[PDB]
Amino acid sequence: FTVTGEGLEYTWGNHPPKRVWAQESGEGNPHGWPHEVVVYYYNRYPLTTIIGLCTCVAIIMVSCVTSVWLLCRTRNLCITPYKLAPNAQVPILLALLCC
Amino acid sequence: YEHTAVMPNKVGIPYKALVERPGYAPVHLQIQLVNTRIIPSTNLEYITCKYKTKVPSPVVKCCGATQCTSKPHPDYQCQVFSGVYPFMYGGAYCFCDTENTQMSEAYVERSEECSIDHAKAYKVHTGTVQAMVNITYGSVSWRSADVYVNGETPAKIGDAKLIIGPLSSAWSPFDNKVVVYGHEVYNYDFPEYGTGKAGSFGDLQSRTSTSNDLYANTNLKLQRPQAGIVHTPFTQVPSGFERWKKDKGAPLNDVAPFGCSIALEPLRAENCAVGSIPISIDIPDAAFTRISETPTVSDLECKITECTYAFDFGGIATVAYKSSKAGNCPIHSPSGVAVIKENDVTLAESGSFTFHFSTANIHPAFKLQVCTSAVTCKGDCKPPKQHTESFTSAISATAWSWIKVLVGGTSAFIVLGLIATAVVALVLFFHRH
Repeated sequence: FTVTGEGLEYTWGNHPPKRVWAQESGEGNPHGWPHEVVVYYYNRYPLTTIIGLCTCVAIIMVSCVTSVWLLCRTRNLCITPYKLAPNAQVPILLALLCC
Repeated sequence: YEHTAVMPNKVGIPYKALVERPGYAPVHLQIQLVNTRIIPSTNLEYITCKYKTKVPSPVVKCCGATQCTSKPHPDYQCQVFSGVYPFMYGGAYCFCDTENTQMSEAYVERSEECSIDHAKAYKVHTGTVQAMVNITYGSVSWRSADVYVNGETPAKIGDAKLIIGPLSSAWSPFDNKVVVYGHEVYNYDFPEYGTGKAGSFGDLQSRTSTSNDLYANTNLKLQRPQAGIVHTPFTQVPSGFERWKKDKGAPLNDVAPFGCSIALEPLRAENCAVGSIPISIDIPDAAFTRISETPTVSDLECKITECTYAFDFGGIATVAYKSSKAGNCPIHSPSGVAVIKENDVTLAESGSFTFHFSTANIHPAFKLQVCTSAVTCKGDCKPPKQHTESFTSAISATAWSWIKVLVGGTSAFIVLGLIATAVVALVLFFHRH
């Protein structure tokens, strides 16, 4: 059996009931490698770690991908200027090339 | 002087707090619950226990019959019996012909364990709550004190005008209809008091032991005496409540959550430590002193030696300091994060010494007070390996505040540049004309 440090009742036979906190079980290193700290933020709590992990990975991925789309938006917007050049005339020394 | 507070329900754990005043030297306390006593306004309703069944002398003649009456007993029966023809040893069969005379009059009554042992069937009403504490304040030692929950109770011990709560939480696991044998005790959904439950549980359907009102039915039915045998063959119900006394279950005390128990006579629930208590206590303002006469603080610094997050105050740290002059001065923990073993220490000249404390933290960065001078000792990283901790979120570590700001700043900055881009382009397009 297992329990929190909350103790728990028990008595088989004329044995009086006793109740003992369950602890001395950390089971995790707060800081190792990032993979180590990952196993930690997996184990430092059994489950609250896990729910935090799933929700956090979800939200960070969605934030990053939103940033990515906004990046692409801005990039094509930056593309839009040079459509002057379709005139096929003098160059204005930018990153893209037509020497 | 009176100071009040709201203390959380801490049945076992103590509670110190330094109390100060401008121009006055401070003083600590130490409150510690001793009992919690939850007394409903209950009562018993009726009792039940094993029955008994006796038989008077069944009538007999040579011929003819006597008559069966309403011999007043619970479930009592009687019936004539004709042509009985029963013999007696070395007799003459008690007749010369058809006897016809046998009433088999019956009787039901109560057992004798009833005296020693019977049901205890109760209606349990609102009632009260109270509790015992121990105060070891200031200069005061163990002063264990008991009082009722009500937020009114004016109680003075020494100089402590106690006013208690009442408790935030407002419930104990009880029930109006709860019964009990022996030490055990059971919520009987309802003891069917007036209603004879076929004797299935209301085997003794009576208000009291001495209340000889048996509104119960053993369903006593007689059978015909026969075979020349003088007897009263019959049937009735087995002691049903006893039949359950085979099917007894888990007493509520054994099921009571919050690892707490019950008292027999008042149904005093015993120390289910839940809630907070707005207490109010007067203190001796004479027990105060001045503030200027005191050996003064100076040269503040504390060394965070080490703590490992464990139950016991498993962390030691020291101070390095120089005093105005030697003496003593309290060290209160306004932030009880690292739950200090200490609450008041002597302050010798250059009081540069240590203390002990537990926090659940992997590491804090916090501080607390000493000698009316709050000093900062952040709290180093803590190893892992009954009682509380700090435990809320103070277990913060380096990588946490590192990566959180990492990701937040990265996302913010990139999206900011992204939004900038648009108007950055548009401005010169406007400039075109």
